[PDB]
Amino acid sequence: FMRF
Amino acid sequence: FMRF
Amino acid sequence: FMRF
Amino acid sequence: AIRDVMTKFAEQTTMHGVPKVINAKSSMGRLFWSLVCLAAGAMFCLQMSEVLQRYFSYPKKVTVEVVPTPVPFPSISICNMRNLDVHILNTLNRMFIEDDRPFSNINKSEHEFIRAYMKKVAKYAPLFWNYQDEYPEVFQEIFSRTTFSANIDPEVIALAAVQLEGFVVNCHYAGHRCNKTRDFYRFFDPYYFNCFTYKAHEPTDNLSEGIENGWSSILLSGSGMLDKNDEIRMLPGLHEWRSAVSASEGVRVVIHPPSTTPYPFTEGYDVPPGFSASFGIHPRRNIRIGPPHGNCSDKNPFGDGTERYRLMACQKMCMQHYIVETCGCADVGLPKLPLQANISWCRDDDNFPDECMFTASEECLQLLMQLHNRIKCARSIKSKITKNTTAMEACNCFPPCDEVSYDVSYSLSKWPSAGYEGDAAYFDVFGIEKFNERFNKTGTQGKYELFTKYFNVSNREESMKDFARLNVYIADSNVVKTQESEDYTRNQLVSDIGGQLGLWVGISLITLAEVLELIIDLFRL
Amino acid sequence: AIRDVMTKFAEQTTMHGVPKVINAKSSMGRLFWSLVCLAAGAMFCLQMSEVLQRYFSYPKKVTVEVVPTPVPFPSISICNMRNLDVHILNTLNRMFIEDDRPFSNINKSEHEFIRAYMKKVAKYAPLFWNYQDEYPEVFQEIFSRTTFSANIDPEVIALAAVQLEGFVVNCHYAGHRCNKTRDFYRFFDPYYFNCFTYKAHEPTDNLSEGIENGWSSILLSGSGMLDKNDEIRMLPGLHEWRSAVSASEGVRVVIHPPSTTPYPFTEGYDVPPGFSASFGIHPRRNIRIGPPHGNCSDKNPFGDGTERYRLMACQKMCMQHYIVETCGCADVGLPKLPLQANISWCRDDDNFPDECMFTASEECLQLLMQLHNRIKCARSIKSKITKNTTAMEACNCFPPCDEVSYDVSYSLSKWPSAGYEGDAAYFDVFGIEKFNERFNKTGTQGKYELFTKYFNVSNREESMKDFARLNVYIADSNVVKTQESEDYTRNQLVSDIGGQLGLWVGISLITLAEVLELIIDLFRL
Amino acid sequence: AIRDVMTKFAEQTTMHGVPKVINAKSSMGRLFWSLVCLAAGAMFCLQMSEVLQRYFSYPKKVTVEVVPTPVPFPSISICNMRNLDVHILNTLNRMFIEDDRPFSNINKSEHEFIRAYMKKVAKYAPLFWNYQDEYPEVFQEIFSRTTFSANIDPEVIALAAVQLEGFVVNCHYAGHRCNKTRDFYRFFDPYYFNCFTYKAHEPTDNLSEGIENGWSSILLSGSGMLDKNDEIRMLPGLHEWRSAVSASEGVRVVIHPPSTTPYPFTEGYDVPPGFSASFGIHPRRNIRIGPPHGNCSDKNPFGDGTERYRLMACQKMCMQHYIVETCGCADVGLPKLPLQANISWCRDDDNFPDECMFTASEECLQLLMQLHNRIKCARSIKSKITKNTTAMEACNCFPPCDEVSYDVSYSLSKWPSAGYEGDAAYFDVFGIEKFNERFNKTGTQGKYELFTKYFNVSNREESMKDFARLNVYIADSNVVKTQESEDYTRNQLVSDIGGQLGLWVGISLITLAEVLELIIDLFRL
Ligand SMILES: *[C@@H]1O[C@H](CO)[C@@H](O[C@@H]2O[C@H](CO)[C@@H](O)[C@H](O)[C@H]2NC(C)=O)[C@H](O)[C@H]1NC(C)=O
Ligand SMILES: *[C@@H]1O[C@H](CO)[C@@H](O[C@@H]2O[C@H](CO)[C@@H](O)[C@H](O)[C@H]2NC(C)=O)[C@H](O)[C@H]1NC(C)=O
Ligand SMILES: *[C@@H]1O[C@H](CO)[C@@H](O[C@@H]2O[C@H](CO)[C@@H](O)[C@H](O)[C@H]2NC(C)=O)[C@H](O)[C@H]1NC(C)=O
Ligand SMILES: *[C@@H]1O[C@H](CO)[C@@H](O[C@@H]2O[C@H](CO)[C@@H](O)[C@H](O)[C@H]2NC(C)=O)[C@H](O)[C@H]1NC(C)=O
Ligand SMILES: *[C@@H]1O[C@H](CO)[C@@H](O[C@@H]2O[C@H](CO)[C@@H](O)[C@H](O)[C@H]2NC(C)=O)[C@H](O)[C@H]1NC(C)=O
Ligand SMILES: *[C@@H]1O[C@H](CO)[C@@H](O[C@@H]2O[C@H](CO)[C@@H](O)[C@H](O)[C@H]2NC(C)=O)[C@H](O)[C@H]1NC(C)=O
Ligand SMILES: *[C@@H]1O[C@H](CO)[C@@H](O)[C@H](O)[C@H]1NC(C)=O
Ligand SMILES: *[C@@H]1O[C@H](CO)[C@@H](O)[C@H](O)[C@H]1NC(C)=O
Ligand SMILES: *[C@@H]1O[C@H](CO)[C@@H](O)[C@H](O)[C@H]1NC(C)=O
Ligand SMILES: *[C@@H]1O[C@H](CO)[C@@H](O)[C@H](O)[C@H]1NC(C)=O
Ligand SMILES: *[C@@H]1O[C@H](CO)[C@@H](O)[C@H](O)[C@H]1NC(C)=O
Ligand SMILES: *[C@@H]1O[C@H](CO)[C@@H](O)[C@H](O)[C@H]1NC(C)=O
Ligand SMILES: *[C@@H]1O[C@H](CO)[C@@H](O)[C@H](O)[C@H]1NC(C)=O
Ligand SMILES: *[C@@H]1O[C@H](CO)[C@@H](O)[C@H](O)[C@H]1NC(C)=O
Ligand SMILES: *[C@@H]1O[C@H](CO)[C@@H](O)[C@H](O)[C@H]1NC(C)=O
Repeated sequence: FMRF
Repeated sequence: FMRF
Repeated sequence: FMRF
Repeated sequence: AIRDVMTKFAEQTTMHGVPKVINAKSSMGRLFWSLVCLAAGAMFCLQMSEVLQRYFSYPKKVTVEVVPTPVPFPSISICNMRNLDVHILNTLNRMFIEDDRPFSNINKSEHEFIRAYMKKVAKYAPLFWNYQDEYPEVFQEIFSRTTFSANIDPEVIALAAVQLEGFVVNCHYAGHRCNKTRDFYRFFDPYYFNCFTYKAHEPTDNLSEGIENGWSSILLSGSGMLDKNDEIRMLPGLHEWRSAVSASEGVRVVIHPPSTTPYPFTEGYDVPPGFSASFGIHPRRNIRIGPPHGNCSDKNPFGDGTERYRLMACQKMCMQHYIVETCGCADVGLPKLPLQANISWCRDDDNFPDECMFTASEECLQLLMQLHNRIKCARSIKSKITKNTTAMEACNCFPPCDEVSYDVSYSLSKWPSAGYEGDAAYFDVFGIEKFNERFNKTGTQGKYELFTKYFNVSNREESMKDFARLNVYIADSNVVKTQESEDYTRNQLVSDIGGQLGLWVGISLITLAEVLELIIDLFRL
Repeated sequence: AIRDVMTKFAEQTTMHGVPKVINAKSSMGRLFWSLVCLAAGAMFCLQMSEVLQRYFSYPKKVTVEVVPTPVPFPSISICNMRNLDVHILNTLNRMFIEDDRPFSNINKSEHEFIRAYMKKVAKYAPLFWNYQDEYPEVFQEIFSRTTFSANIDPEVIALAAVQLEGFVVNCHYAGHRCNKTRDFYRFFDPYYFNCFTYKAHEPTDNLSEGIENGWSSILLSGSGMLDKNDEIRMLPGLHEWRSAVSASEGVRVVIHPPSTTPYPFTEGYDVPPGFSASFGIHPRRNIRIGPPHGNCSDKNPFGDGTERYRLMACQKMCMQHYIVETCGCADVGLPKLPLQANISWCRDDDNFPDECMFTASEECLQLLMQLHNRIKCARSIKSKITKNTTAMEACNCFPPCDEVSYDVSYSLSKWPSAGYEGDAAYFDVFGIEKFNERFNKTGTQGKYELFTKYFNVSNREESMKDFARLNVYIADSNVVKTQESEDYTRNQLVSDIGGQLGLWVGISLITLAEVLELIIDLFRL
Repeated sequence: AIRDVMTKFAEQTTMHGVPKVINAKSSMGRLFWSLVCLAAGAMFCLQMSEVLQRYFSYPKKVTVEVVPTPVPFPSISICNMRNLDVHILNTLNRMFIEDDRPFSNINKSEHEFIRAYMKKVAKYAPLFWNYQDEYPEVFQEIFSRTTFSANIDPEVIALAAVQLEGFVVNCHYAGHRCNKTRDFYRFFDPYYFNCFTYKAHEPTDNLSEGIENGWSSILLSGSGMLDKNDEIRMLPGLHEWRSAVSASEGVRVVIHPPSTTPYPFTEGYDVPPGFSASFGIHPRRNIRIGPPHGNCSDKNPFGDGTERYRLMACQKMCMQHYIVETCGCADVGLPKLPLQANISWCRDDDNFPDECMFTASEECLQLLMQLHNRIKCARSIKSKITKNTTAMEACNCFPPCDEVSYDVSYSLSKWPSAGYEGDAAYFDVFGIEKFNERFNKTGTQGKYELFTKYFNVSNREESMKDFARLNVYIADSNVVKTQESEDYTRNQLVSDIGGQLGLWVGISLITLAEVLELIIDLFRL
């Protein structure tokens, strides 16, 4: 999961 | 002050 | 002296 | 009296064969002389066939020579490969590190670009959180630089893009210091954002320093002041996913004729940070001829005529024409046609509802896919159209009739040398020029602190690698001129016709007047 | 009746001087007119001498112009400057670290290349242990890459050389992703071992991404994953002792016409790891004329005719011809002649007995020196023969009659930028493309572990420096065409002869028929 | 008898119109034939006007072709961008670290250059201590390299500048090792100090090694052995303040014709340390024609004639001429005119009294400002004069009549590869060639200790970055020849005149003899  |  |  | 009038002609005529045919006593002699005349005529006709074929092919004659007439110094356009300012980038990164929800960050800053950026990103946040593992490529395409360029006012982007005072440390041309606010002209590029064109200024200045035979400048181009995240985070608007220039560090340098628009995305040279680049210019001049002998144009068919003509502009606007015709939208990577301006960009996303800021609904996903499809249409047309000779020839793009071009020698050296000379360079940048103190202002103090920490004396050997120097000079003063000219003029045609006509039959036009007089006499027979 | 027949001629003739000479009343007039005729004739003869000298010199006329007809996209050949795979190299190093006797390592591995390599090295181990201080240069010459290339089956070397799936991370051409197994063609080079030629594929694909106006690829070219030994150890087959390309890191890039064999050892451009290289192609086309006006050939005198002709191939095979003639053996650095193939390489060492694997006898040392002498013979011929104009002209190597050539702009940028864009690039390589998972296979697991350790997220700023990006595009769509043509045609010769003959004497061929008729009349006198 | 003599002419003449005008029976016929004759004459006159305009414009004809005749291998001149030797620089730095007063350091060393350097600096020490905050730019200008070059004997500077044995590690040309003391020729440049020109040596040598098709050399060019000061200190004579090449690390490489003087400050290519540079030469030859058709010269108007002519030298000496005329002094950056040599350099400072070594008096400050003003005068003339077409054309600088030129492909690779091949390269430099042991001499022991510490086996991965390799080779064996020739010869003029005269009026010179005979008969009327 990639966050901003 | 700059030295040699 | 150089080794392989 | 046909025989009598022909005999009178044969008594007073300059033709070589007719008197011998008419006054022939032996029938064998008459046959022989008729054959001689026919052979001469046929040979003349064949030679004239070849001569007129050569003439009506309209050949060209080309000379290549070096001339002493000097060209003006070319326009130099410099683009930082990083689109946004370092302090703005760090502020964005830190803001996402404190709150990863872009919606809550809309009102966290007074900077206009930051508010617009947060509002634009917030329209995609639920979709990115719910579908990044199903459609990674779509989100990489949509968070590219060009979408922010297409959807945010360039006058707002310019407040956050690279600034001239923070980009050009020093500039010298023709033995005197440059006046940055006078000699650099800012223009906006959809990928590089802020770019600057240098226009040469000759000595009138009392600031006698620098290179005498060209242009030299020191540019801050590195990215080493940016925060190093412990895990990979999405920062939209920075990376042009899988573009050939994407994620690169350095300066894009374009050498082009003075009053011309540069196209840094497809022309120019690259320079890495920490290096000194030497550009040795060899000027060229090409002169061309018009429709019967070739094709050349003095103006762009698609333009308003303010620019000095280059074929590249015509071809790019032809591509834009076909893209607009097929996809119904314009590409940001090409100029918008001066005909119509109500044409929307293909990457426009003002259609997105504000509910997409709160929910990852199917309508929002379908709109995302539709934007992706528009981008794909534009890319497909861009890739295919230039191979299509019919479409390209329909645009009537021809090379300029009087073109100045440059051949550039390219070489690199590690600019800030280790040791004492590097100390001298650092003192020149930060002690004499006082680069940091440009930012000691109420509106730029954060950047001042950042540069004060990064560029301290102890860390100079590493920090100076973020600078690059450009050295642009004319290598050969003489211009290599390639000039077209018509190879076979009408005078040359007349002379060759005279040679052939004298060799074979011996007719002159005064003798054609003999035959005309005989024709009128036969009318009076 | 000689005077009477000449008078009859003078009464009816078109010659300008003869009637005045014949009908001259004053002797002074006859002398004057004879002198006039002689002067006219002599001047005509001199002018014809110059004219015919110009014609029989067979001059050429050359035009340089830009044309809209497009060239096909060139073939791009990429060679990794490292010849062997990183995992194979580490395995060899570790195997020698556990047992420095190559003989005992012959049966330690199931890899074919490793067994062949160990067997080849074992023939030299006692000599290297007993004489490395007396003949260091001999052992450096013999443990070079080219000896392993000459003495190990290339189909066995290909199992250990750089693989396409481990070399090309991404590829894009004309707006769509490349199909690596379809578009890349592997060929073997005696110095670079595995090399790959890209052949362009136009849109038909649904993978709409990448550069639209050219070719771009990301290549793993660095050597930073290799073990760092605490002391220097001999690893044969890696270093081409004192070659101009020896011990270098990066990619060798060759831009050449589509159906042509590349020669990376003497043509192409260099690219360092950690940089993005831009190649701006300006296409050229040269058209030439045959034997009387020049020299050009459409085929290679030494070849089978399957290749598209380039002068470089002809010159290289001429060099190989002379090397084979003098030394009695062929050089691996040049093509083997399609005539004979029973010719042995100069670096062949199958003569070495198996007792040399156990003893450093004088016979083994003499064989070592004989191999060294063969290498020296080949090198001496290579160095001398190209200065010998007689030998080079005897091979009848002429430039192609219709040649396509490319002028390439070259520039570099530091590709993986520090900070956020570098994070995006890393995620593109390892998150989206999933480069490491190519090696998650039973036959390549060790390399998978190596890359998993080396390319972890924390070490990205250093590890990404092992990649390099190539950006190859056509800078100017129009082709600069240089065309030879014959300057002085036979028609131009005829026209100039007519001009001269009309100016001086006024003869036409119909008047030469006058003189012929007079000659026949004198035969009937 | 005017009518009778004209009738006799009309009875026996070859002119086409005059007999018809004279023997005309109808007055209308006479008018018609007079009009025909006048029209033919006028058309002939117009065509001759165009023909003679073309001839007296003296056009040129240019052919571009590839020829097999080979050029000799070019002269290669290499300059280290660092002017002084590393041990000398470290000695100077340490001497100032122990005593910052240059006056007390005059007698601290037996090296001649050090004593001269200390004496020169001591003349400025009180001024620098008292005014560095008021006039930093003046002291940066005066402590530049070029002032020491202008004011210290070059035979003394050569003892401290970079030495050949400490600069060139290895050299190979045409398959054999170079003989450094035989093939390299040292020359002095006011900015680079010591520079070396390589002159090719063909095989006669028994040292069969290296590149066969060109020239390759390994050069020590980095500055990483120099001490890293904890604060910035003034070291005069090292930094050319705000020059376009100032504070750079690498090698300056100039490829020029054999017997020519190189000008590294304005021509050549850059190479950074730690990289391998490939130079692919494409030779060119230009042949030109003299005054009526063009301008070309075989000798330099300002020179003694020992050099092979290049236009660059003529232009530089023209610039020096105008600088000497205006400022009354010569620039060290340009050749001194072989006419006069009593001309002083603009940067000369022998006027400075010895009291300036003790006091910062107003006289010393005024002398400092006067030297600054002289430098500014020279720089202003250098910047302005080349734009002044009158002054540049007054020097009669024309391109050579037979010129050999080179187009060079440029590319870089990271030379010392990480890992095993880097180990092999290190062993080649330090184990086989034994680079350090060159300095194991009584006069160079300190440098031996420095290199022994810096280049130890453990630190090889970092220390090898100070080396750079040059690979210079001829890419295409055939020479691209551009030859001027006269387009419209006198013979072509005569032939075209004959064609025109035959076409319109039908006159031959034998008929002009008719009219001359008639004129003499009228004199005898
Ligand atoms: C750079 O150039 C600008 C003009 O292009 C200079 O600004 C001018 O300064 C003069 C006084 O010297 C004023 O009379 C003008 O009104 C100014 N013009 C503008 C547009 O501001 C500026 O001083 C120059 N800067 C330097 C450092 O020389
Ligand atoms: C100038 O450009 C025109 C393009 O309109 C050329 O005309 C074309 O020539 C090609 C052959 O080269 C034909 O296949 C096309 O049908 C032509 N198009 C038209 C509209 O006629 C023309 O030949 C060019 N002239 C020169 C001298 O190069
Ligand atoms: C890359 O191209 C190859 C062909 O060059 C593709 O393999 C073919 O796949 C089709 C089905 O799509 C089969 O019918 C053919 O028999 C295959 N040919 C070969 C030689 O294997 C391959 O699918 C392509 N790969 C990608 C990722 O598109
Ligand atoms: C084409 O190549 C031939 C090479 O065989 C040239 O002939 C040679 O010309 C040189 C002078 O340039 C003479 O020294 C040789 O003796 C010639 N060799 C032979 C076998 O005749 C020929 O001149 C070339 N033609 C053109 C038009 O360039
Ligand atoms: C490099 O060349 C020089 C000459 O240019 C060589 O020195 C000569 O050596 C021979 C004996 O071999 C003497 O007879 C000459 O008097 C020497 N000449 C000079 C000027 O010293 C030198 O030996 C060569 N070096 C190498 C390593 O080959
Ligand atoms: C050769 O160079 C001379 C320079 O002296 C040229 O003469 C000059 O031509 C320019 C026009 O191009 C005139 O403005 C100058 O007045 C001329 N100078 C003199 C002293 O006459 C000459 O034209 C050149 N010749 C060629 C064939 O290029
Ligand atoms: C070339 O362009 C024309 C006009 O846009 C189009 O009609 C034609 O189909 C194109 N050619 C191909 C092969 O698609
Ligand atoms: C920065 O500005 C402040 C006043 O706002 C001043 O006190 C300080 O000395 C300045 N610093 C520099 C380095 O100019
Ligand atoms: C200089 O800056 C570096 C980082 O840029 C920092 O690590 C170091 O402590 C600083 N040194 C001083 C003396 O401020
Ligand atoms: C040039 O080559 C020919 C044929 O190989 C040979 O006979 C001749 O000796 C060579 N020239 C020289 C100077 O060795
Ligand atoms: C590698 O393959 C194994 C099965 O052989 C699998 O369990 C594992 O998840 C794979 N890892 C990756 C990163 O694909
Ligand atoms: C990442 O790899 C480096 C070496 O490649 C290693 O030193 C480091 O410990 C690794 N970090 C993690 C978190 O695995
Ligand atoms: C050009 O040079 C001449 C001679 O040096 C000089 O007289 C003239 O003033 C110069 N031109 C200008 C514009 O100063
Ligand atoms: C250096 O020279 C000394 C004698 O002056 C010698 O003892 C020593 O072995 C030499 N060292 C090397 C590495 O050649
Ligand atoms: C090698 O040299 C480096 C500095 O050049 C030094 O730090 C290191 O201790 C040295 N190692 C040995 C084994 O001498």
